[PDB]
Amino acid sequence: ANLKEIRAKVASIKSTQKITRAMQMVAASKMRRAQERMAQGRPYADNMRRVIAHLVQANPEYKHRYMVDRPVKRVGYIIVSSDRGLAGGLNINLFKKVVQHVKAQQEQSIEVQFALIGQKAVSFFKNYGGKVLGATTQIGDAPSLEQLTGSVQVMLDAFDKGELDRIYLVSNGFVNAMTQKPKVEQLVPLAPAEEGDDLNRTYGWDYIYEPEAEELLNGLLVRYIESMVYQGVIENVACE
Amino acid sequence: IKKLSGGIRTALAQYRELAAFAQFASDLDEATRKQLEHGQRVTELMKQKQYAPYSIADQAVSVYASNEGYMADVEVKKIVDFDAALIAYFRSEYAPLMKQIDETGDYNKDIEAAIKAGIESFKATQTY
Amino acid sequence: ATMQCDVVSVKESIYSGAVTMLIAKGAGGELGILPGHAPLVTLLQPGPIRVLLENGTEEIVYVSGGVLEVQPHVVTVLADTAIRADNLDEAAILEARKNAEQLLANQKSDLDSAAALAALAETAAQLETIRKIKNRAQ
Amino acid sequence: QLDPLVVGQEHYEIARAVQNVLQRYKELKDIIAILGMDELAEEDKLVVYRARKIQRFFSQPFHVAEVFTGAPGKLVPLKETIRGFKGLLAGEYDHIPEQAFYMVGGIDEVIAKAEKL
Amino acid sequence: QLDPLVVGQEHYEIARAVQNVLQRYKELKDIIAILGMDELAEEDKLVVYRARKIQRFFSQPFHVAEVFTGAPGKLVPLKETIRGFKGLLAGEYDHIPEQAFYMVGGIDEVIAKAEKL
Repeated sequence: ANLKEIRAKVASIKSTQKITRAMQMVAASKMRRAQERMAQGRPYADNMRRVIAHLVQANPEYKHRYMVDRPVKRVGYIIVSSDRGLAGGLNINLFKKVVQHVKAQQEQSIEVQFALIGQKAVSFFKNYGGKVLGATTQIGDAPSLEQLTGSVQVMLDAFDKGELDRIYLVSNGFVNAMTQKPKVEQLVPLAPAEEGDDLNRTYGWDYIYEPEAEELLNGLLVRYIESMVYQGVIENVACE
Repeated sequence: IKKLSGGIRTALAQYRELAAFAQFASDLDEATRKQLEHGQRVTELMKQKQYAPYSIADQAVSVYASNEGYMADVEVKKIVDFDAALIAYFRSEYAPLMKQIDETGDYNKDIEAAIKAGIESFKATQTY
Repeated sequence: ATMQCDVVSVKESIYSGAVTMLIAKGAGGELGILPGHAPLVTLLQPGPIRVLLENGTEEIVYVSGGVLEVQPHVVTVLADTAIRADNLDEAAILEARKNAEQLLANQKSDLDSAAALAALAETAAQLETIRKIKNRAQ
Repeated sequence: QLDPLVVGQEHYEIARAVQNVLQRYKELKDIIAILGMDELAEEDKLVVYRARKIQRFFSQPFHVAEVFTGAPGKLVPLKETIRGFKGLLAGEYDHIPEQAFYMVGGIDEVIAKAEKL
Repeated sequence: QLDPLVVGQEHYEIARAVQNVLQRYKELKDIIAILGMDELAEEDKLVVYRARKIQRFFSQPFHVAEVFTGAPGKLVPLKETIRGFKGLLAGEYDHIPEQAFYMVGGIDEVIAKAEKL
């Protein structure tokens, strides 16, 4: 029978369930706190989009590479995930979808290059092998601008040499407080999206630039894509 | 005793409800943190030695001091020493009030004002 | 007249107020701001930004590089890293935030491990020796 | 009779492997139940699927049970049983759904039922 | 018999503090096995050395036994043990190597060992 140990085991299970629900409250509090950073990433992108829209409208003579498309033979991927486990089926379903995507790409006789963020992702990607271009770990609650330069830097310096053509991103879609849908969108082959603005309200004047506009423009694109990576990372943290 | 027991009752209840939150103490909200601190302080206040038959005067003084947050600043480790020193100082200095309380057990505005004034005095004159 | 001075960074916008005088240090060097100026964009050297309000009160913010944008109706300066430049250096201030982040990460990892890995395994350790003996009569 | 001197080496190894897999799945059941299934190791997922298919494959329609179910009975020689279990433990049928292993005869009937599905 | 009135207040304080330090040593092993000492820097390591010497200090050679010692007396009074534990808790012997605490009776003996090595 061992009845005494039955009451002891019941008490232990009750205590562990209580601490489990307490950890649930802590996770909810962290989720809310992270959700509070959902709004501040957009104004930077808005201003950057406005200024480059004016820049291309005023000087529509040089078609730069970062918003043009050429025949595709190589692509790049970016993965952001968790540093530990017990985060639900988020990372594993995300990786199932991305492996389906790359398998679909494989039939076109094109391979992939990628560098990721997360211990689980490096572990599971090394458990099956592939081509990696960097690694990161131990980011925690607060990612920084400096902590997330390596991945975007390697993507940029790989694309600028013509090795790569298009770069996607892989994250989780925080549809609302308790939903999730994975997403995949391009970053580097910047396609014209919502570019009809600033046309009807065009300005007959133009800004003056002490240097040539090229360095300013490509610095602006760099600003845009670091905002992309920052927004994706914080959105994934909030969803996770 | 009847009019002062409710504070310790609710304090112990709220401390027992959230006893599992005493392992983080890092990012919990302000109300929960204050409740945890007060629960720890009151549960350390109930510490009692042996062969120390407290009367009702010192019990009332200690309970009233704990109720109004007049012992919050005291470190949890030295709560027993602070309580004992406060009781001893009150016994040495404020004897007539103790005799009146022990004899009748009545409550009044005057008694509460005198007890609070004595606690405010002890906050500075005597060091534990 | 004054002019709303919007400062924005990738992480956060720390100041946005109406100011009158803005002295900036671009690629050429130091250059001030007056109303009605021709709009322009200019790379800013890794130094601080100095402004004086209408009453003369000064606001000092650090920028470690960025492109300027000033025009008579709107003023906005974008910075990769920016914070109030009470000194010529900010490492001694940012190290406190670094310590806070590292400590929070370490404590969170410890809490997660202790709460989950030990407790759930301990609960799941022994359950079948009782289920297998439910119908026993001894 | 279950010793290698009486029934041969292959039979003994097949039986021992089957029993080991079943025991491992029975061990994993509790942590699968109270917690999720994602946190398991990949080998544990393979063990779970193989064990479920194994306990599916041990069912058989009888001749004297035709009144209860209405299906004709089947008789299986032990050579086909050993073949099927060795193939199952090897991993050749890791893509077959576990519904195709229910109330059949040999592994050929399993293949036919899976294809018809 | 650990009443502070009869055993002595210092005895009570030292015993309780030593037991709590040993408990702190006991809890650290699981966290070390999970994460390591990356978290534990400037904290919980001092407890590690202190409880290491505390555990080694309980060792004592035995008079009747002759296989591992030459019948040493080692019948030190209580006062020696309490004084040594108080000194070790305070931290004067914190810098002393932990491996000099094995098979030692008194503080003078471990001091002689430490100056010997």
